[PDB]
Amino acid sequence: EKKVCQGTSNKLTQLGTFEDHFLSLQRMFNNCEVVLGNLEITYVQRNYDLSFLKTIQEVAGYVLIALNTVERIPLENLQIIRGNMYYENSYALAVLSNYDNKTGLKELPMRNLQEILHGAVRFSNNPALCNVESIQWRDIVSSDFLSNMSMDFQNHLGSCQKCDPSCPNGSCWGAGEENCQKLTKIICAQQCSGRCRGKSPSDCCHNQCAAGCTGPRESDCLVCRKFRDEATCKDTCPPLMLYNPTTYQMDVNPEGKYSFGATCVKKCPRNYVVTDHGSCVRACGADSYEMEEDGVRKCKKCEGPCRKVCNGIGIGEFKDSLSINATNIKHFKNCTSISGDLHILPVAFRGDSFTHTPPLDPQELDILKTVKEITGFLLIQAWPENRTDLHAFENLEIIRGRTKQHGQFSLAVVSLNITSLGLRSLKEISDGDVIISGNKNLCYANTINWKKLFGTSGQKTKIISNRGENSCKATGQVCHALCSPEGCWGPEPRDCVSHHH
Amino acid sequence: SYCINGACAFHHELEKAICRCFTGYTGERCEHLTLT
Ligand SMILES: *[C@@H]1O[C@H](CO)[C@@H](O[C@@H]2O[C@H](CO)[C@@H](O[C@@H]3O[C@H](CO)[C@@H](O)[C@H](O)[C@@H]3O)[C@H](O)[C@H]2NC(C)=O)[C@H](O)[C@H]1NC(C)=O
Ligand SMILES: *[C@@H]1O[C@H](CO)[C@@H](O[C@@H]2O[C@H](CO)[C@@H](O[C@@H]3O[C@H](CO)[C@@H](O)[C@H](O)[C@@H]3O)[C@H](O)[C@H]2NC(C)=O)[C@H](O)[C@H]1NC(C)=O
Ligand SMILES: *[C@@H]1O[C@H](CO)[C@@H](O[C@@H]2O[C@H](CO)[C@@H](O)[C@H](O)[C@H]2NC(C)=O)[C@H](O)[C@H]1NC(C)=O
Repeated sequence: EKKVCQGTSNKLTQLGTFEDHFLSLQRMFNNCEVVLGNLEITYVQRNYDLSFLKTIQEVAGYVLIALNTVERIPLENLQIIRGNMYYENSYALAVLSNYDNKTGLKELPMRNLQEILHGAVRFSNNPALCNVESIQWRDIVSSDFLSNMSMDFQNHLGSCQKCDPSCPNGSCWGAGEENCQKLTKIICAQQCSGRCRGKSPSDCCHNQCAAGCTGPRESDCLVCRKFRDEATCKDTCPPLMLYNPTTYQMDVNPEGKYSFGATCVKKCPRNYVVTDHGSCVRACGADSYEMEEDGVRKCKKCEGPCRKVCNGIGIGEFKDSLSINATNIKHFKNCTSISGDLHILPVAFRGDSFTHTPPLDPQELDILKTVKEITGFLLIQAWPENRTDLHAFENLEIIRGRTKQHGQFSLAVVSLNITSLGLRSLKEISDGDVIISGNKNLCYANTINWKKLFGTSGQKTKIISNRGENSCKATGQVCHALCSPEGCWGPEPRDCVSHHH
Repeated sequence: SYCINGACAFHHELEKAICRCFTGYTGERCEHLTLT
């Protein structure tokens, strides 16, 4: 199997500084060959090195390359863009503005980009873009999308080299013979039902081949069109159940495999869970939740411990919303599991004129008292100074951290006015770092044995700049005498992590 | 009022308002506190 990453879903938003953004990009796509989500390259500057991108072979979602000023972006081996998710509802590849004068994004040598399964392409305002105006997109993009193609190439820099004469129709991704465009679709024969290796009908590729092939069989594809077995491309993974026509009954298939992205895998990897349709998801999120059945994670319908599943901020009906609001809070009524992330921001308590959102009444936070599970992360960057702890999450039991804040933190208590955390029911933080900082009145945070809550090896804690340990000792605000060395969420015996109430 | 903690600048080619956040803020509308 290939080395995989998740990608990003930030669009044209910047993180921190240029160095911070570049650190996030590099730390996300380091040695990534299969991007399960979207490949977003934004705000790469000056002489920043991007040669770690040469390992990327396929992207499932879209590829957004915009607002950069680096002269080179070496996506030299990006073979296919599956386009399972579009950008601005149209494009699977979007090379938007990338000029500073006329210098920046000159070489885009995507030599092996030959398939865009879904969506269109948009090149818009790239003065230094050099050899992309020469590419025939009829070979790469499906015909169904050739109407939505918004190609723009008006070059102000005018310093671009000429294509190699060996490139057919002068079509090259960059200068040189290696940068010639490889036509594997529009230079085929009428007998070829898909891609091909050459003009003769003997060079047709298998139907399950995408972006060309090396032989005629289904184990010779460059990249599979649908699903990849160990070595064979298939239209579907081996089903988990097979129809028995003698007993008229669905039997268990011993060679069944779940769908992990575009591969067929005997077992869903960590931080993923099977569904009822035989596909690995990052987290159950419709009307289901995670269960340990047959010693394996499964998505089971909301019954028993689960009472109601609700979307987190950012997706679902809470999509394009920034935090929990006077209008958001009501829909969180009696939810027990959050399918996604949780955001609490100062704009929630100050209100927002741009969204016609009045201030959030603090008492309404009590609605979250039924939440016992969060698949994503919990981010609290604002809290009623009147309150002394996180009493809204008194019964919160587990944070899975399937989606993490900036790809790192699954819990983030920042700049609150609380004195204790009060997470009495919290018992598991599956994956993701924990940061607790700026809470100048918070005391017992450093007492907790966070290793007892972590499930994944390597999870870090950044608990700094709260209230001094000696300052809380000289005030009696310490863990109760009934507590255990594992720490406490507050001063009460019900706040101990062990020997609790 | 769009950029909560940042300066607003319009990209007319993208037709989008980009918020350049301040010393310790981040996000699309500069609504998130920077996490170290
Ligand atoms: C507080 O919570 C409310 C309700 O969840 C948030 O209202 C939501 O605001 C977004 C902002 O755009 C609305 O998104 C929609 O996007 C499409 C495409 O951009 C646009 O055509 C729509 O006109 C609308 O802008 C969303 O519909 C809206 N949801 C509502 C009103 O129920 C609000 O944003 C939150 N406050 C903050 C500061 O985040
Ligand atoms: C932000 O958090 C701080 C720390 O909790 C809040 O200060 C606290 O305010 C309460 C009043 O709501 C103080 O309690 C009072 O203490 C005096 C003795 O000094 C007592 O005689 C009163 O009957 C009452 O119990 C508490 O001492 C104080 N904490 C301190 C000084 O460390 C603060 O109010 C919060 N911010 C806002 C805007 O409310
Ligand atoms: C990206 O991966 C490379 C290796 O694939 C990392 O490079 C290593 O970095 C550490 C940090 O000093 C060195 O001690 C090693 O010697 C480096 N080389 C190897 C072969 O391990 C790099 O740090 C990674 N970068 C990020 C941001 O994750």
